[PDB]
Amino acid sequence: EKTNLEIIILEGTAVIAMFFWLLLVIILRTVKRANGG
Amino acid sequence: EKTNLEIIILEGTAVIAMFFWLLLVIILRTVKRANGG
Amino acid sequence: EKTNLEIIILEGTAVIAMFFWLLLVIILRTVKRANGG
Repeated sequence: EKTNLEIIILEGTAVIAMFFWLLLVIILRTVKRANGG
Repeated sequence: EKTNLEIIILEGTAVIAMFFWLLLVIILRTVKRANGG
Repeated sequence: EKTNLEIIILEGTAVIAMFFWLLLVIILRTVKRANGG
């Protein structure tokens, strides 16, 4: 019943921290893939 | 050793709740992008 | 304060186990989509 609390902070921080990563990942990839002509 | 249990419900609910979201997200986008001609 | 520890193993194993899956998923799709000419 208590663990649930962690499930909320984990479920959110999970999909959250992920998006944050996949975000800077797409940006870094979008940039590196823009140094060409 | 016990926390693991939560890791199973979290690991699953994590990738699960995620797909569920990205799912209704692609559907809502696929629909809104289908109201045109 | 302690739960955090699990948040580290969960947050990582979360985005980790995920990539691992989406990985073998893209590979299987990349392969099946390579048996053609």
